[PDB]
Amino acid sequence: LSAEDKAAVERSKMIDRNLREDGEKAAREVKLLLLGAGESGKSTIVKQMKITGIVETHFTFKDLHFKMFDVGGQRSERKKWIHCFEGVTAIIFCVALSDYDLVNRMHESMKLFDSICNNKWFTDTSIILFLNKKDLFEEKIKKSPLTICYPEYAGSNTYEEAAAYIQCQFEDLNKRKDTKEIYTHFTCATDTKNVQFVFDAVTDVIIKNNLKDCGLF
Amino acid sequence: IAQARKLVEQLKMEANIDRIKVSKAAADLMAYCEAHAKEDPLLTPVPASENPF
Amino acid sequence: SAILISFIYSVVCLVGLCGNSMVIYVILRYAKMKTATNIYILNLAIADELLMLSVPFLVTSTLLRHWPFGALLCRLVLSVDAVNMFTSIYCLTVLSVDRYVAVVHPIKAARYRRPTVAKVVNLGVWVLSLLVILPIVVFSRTAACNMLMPEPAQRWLVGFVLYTFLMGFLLPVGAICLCYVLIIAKMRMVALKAGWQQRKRSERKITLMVMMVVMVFVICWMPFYVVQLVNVFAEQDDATVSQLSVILGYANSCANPILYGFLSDNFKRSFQRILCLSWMDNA
Amino acid sequence: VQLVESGGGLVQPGGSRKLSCSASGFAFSSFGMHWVRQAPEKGLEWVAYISSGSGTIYYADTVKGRFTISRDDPKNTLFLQMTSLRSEDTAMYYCVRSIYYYGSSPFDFWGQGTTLTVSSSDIVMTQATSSVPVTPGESVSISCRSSKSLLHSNGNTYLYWFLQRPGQSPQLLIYRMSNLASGVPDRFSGSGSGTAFTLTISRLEAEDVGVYYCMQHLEYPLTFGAGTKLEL
Amino acid sequence: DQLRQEAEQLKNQIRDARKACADATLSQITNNIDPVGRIQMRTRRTLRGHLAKIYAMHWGTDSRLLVSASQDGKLIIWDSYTTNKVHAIPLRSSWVMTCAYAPSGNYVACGGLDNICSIYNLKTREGNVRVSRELAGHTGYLSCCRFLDDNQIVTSSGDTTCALWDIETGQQTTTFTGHTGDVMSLSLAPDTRLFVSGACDASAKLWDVREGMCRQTFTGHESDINAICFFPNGNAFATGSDDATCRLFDLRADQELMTYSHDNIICGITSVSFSKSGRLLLAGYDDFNCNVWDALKADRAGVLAGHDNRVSCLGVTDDGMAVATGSWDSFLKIWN
Repeated sequence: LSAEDKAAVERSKMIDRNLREDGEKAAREVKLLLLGAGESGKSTIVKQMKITGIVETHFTFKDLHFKMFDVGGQRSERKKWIHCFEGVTAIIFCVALSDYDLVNRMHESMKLFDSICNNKWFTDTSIILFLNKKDLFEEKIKKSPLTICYPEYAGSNTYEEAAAYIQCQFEDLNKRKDTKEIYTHFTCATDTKNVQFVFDAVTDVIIKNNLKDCGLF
Repeated sequence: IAQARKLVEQLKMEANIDRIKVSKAAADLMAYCEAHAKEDPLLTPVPASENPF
Repeated sequence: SAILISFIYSVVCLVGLCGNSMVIYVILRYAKMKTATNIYILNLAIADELLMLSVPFLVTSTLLRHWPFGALLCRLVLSVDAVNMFTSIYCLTVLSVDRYVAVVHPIKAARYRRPTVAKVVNLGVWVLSLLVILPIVVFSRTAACNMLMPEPAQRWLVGFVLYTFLMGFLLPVGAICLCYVLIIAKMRMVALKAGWQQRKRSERKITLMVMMVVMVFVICWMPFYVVQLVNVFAEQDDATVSQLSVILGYANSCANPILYGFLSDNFKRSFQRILCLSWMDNA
Repeated sequence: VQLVESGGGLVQPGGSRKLSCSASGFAFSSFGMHWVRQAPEKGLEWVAYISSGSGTIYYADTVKGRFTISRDDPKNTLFLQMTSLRSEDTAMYYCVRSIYYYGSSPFDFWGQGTTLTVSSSDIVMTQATSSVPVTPGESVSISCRSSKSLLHSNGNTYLYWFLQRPGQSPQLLIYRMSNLASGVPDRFSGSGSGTAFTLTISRLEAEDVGVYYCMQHLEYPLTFGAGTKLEL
Repeated sequence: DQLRQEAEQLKNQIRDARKACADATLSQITNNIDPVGRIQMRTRRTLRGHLAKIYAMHWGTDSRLLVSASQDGKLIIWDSYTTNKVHAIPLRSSWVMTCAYAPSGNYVACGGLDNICSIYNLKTREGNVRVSRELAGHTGYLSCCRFLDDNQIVTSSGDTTCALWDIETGQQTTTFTGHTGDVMSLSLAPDTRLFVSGACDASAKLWDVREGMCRQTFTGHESDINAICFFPNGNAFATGSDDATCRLFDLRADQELMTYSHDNIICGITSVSFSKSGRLLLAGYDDFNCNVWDALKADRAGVLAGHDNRVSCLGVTDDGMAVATGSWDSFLKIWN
């Protein structure tokens, strides 16, 4: 029934094997997606670790390779290049604690966060949330309370109160809090604190995914 | 003014063309559809001989 | 009592059948078996269906008290029972190992978690099952369809009642509580240090849904494998007792799809499919 | 491209000997490989076939047991091992290429081959002619006939036409009875069906004089003609 | 400054032009034709091997081979009569939204967010599939690349431009401008002379190649555009927008003829195609299924629901005996 169409099958029975071996190996190179306000903190958040259109990235940590596809520099519509990022493992969000007065900025970041955390392609997509430029926020409120940008706030115009206020005001926009989670952290590295937080959060998300790829929910 | 002269020249380069009515175009379309309706393997399913799928 | 329990027997048999057959019909076409999961679930549903497709025979052996089917049948039915039971109890274990090596080894296990591995281990399961149950056919014949190995019958009888006890009750329970407890420890350890874990969340769910797939499997097959030892090391027995024990032993094989079936994402989706289809059909 | 062969020489009967192919210039790992053979003044005989992945091996009804084919993909090197030699195994051996996929061109690069000398249900393809005098400008048509239908039901015609000039090694000309290789002109062609096969030249010219051959790849083994010489 | 007035007067004149030539209402012409009937199709073949979404595909001129491009960094070639794999080409940028199969069968081409339509050679000694060229010059994201010969390709980019090129050199041999938004499509003609484009500005354009300048503009939508194809007679084409509507434009009357909609449809089109006789228009929606239409009566005649996710790509073959669909579920299909 077949003469030399039987060596054209020991070809398609090796091509598939090689595809698998090339698909059972992307996992260990996880895929993040940096974001940020207008030129706020997308500079050092990339170089936290030190190893053409859209930006790629690569940094290694305990046999885990992270690729941070920074996309905050592609001048097109928020949509036609965004569903190319579904299936991603997580999302990052870098915001400033004191730049709210410039132009305000906190409002723009809140609008962005709302447009993100309720997108059609980011329902089950978890989030991380950093809060950079903190040592300076200890002063901006010291002399200029946040009531400039949140007149409805009244309390200790200080770090351990105002900062927690902003944190709990940003950790509560998710219109659904059972499906996805939302983390928090601050940028005091010791040259290696934040990336550890990312490691922990990402392994937790990997778990929460496998525990649906195995029905154990 | 930066792009308000060549744009207008181009827009003028369009209006100056013959334009037939719609009925003749529809007729040509339906005629091309008829004269080839016999070799449309999807509009007229073929027997399982000339059907390598 | 015999008539009522025979009706109940038919009920149980047919409900199991429906369960572990609908499971196959779903996982075959609408779910599109690709990964090892769907390989193991199909094998398990098969085993369950076969173990369950032989109730009436023993239900008559309890009611008719004779074997109007022949000696060859008295061998084949019993052997088939044995092999279905054991392969089911081994498929549960291989599943409860497929998971430990999939949240705690989600990197290396890629080499293991493949379809070829699934198929070869399934074949090995059926092999081991046949090997451990052949001594039934080798010595079975109409008495009351039973086993009458040579003398001392007690030696052979209890020898076998302990060959099955171990290799169908202990190894699996010694590798299904463990591989269910090296999951919660992780899920806890790697929870506190995330930055969001208040009073534990999702552990209130994955500590309850885990101590439920280790309660039925150990409360159903225990009574049987303990009352056997009793009857064969104390010289006491009764009919309704063994009847209860048996109906339980064959009950675990009806509630499984409700655990390893409908609760799987693929199953949920592919079943919503036929659900809405029938809703459009008869409504 | 290159395909060199080594190992040939002179042995005593009964001994054993190895032959090695060395490739340079292609994806060895993606190519089947054969070992065709030729005697001093006779035709060609097939002897083996290894595939891509090494999970396929054939042999001739004459050699199973004492000839062992082997392949080392990293170092791009093929191997033949011989035990229990005889005098019917005195011949020249040729390392060859073969890739199979829709649109392929098997036997598209022959090597140069080694020489080995020593002291003292299969389809048949009938290549009758053994000499034909010609003069430039002459248009000829060579014949090859089979003992069975070569056309497989999938629409093809598994026949091949080869060539071999003196002091050289073969050079494919046609594959599947109609199709033409790459590296030759539109002077050559072929056609026929079911045990009738005619080759076709136009505007003859030197460098064409030699011994055209014939071959079928419908089912293993593989069988050759016997030499349709073409002299002036 | 004041020159914005002549623009409006010329627009009104062009409206009057392409309106005075309208007395037909095409649907009012075919009142006496016998309909197609009803069209059911069966999934003859299925093609697996992708591990993620696929974003486009293209058939070959022999009706038997085809090509696919996915996000797993792979470009695969299929023999659709045996579901076999001829070639699997690994990519450098996994953000892929285009692919092409050349007519001669020699070369293929990809393209994406990298702003480069890498061009690959299939028939090379050395037994492999090497990348012959990488063509740069854009500042957007390739949304479609289509050949003309083995040495002349055409690209359309999101930077509101299109381009004709030359491979052995690599330099834009032509540039096409006139858009006010992202271009997202392309279609070449059967005489490989004058192509057509359609952009997110709710507008399409009929170009020329030799000269370089636009020839006609086309409007009629109320939203953006996502797909476009011709009609065999190189005298019409069809646009598919995200407003759930698909439309037929002609090139001699400069107007639209029929509108293809139905109130029970809200989702957005992604791909469109015709048939060898131009009597049946295929359309791929985002409601996880596809559709089928009759290009002379506006009324559906079938459906091709066999997909568990979106339908991103689609394409009929030359001979006619088959059809195809690509889906985000990573399974290609072959109907007939």
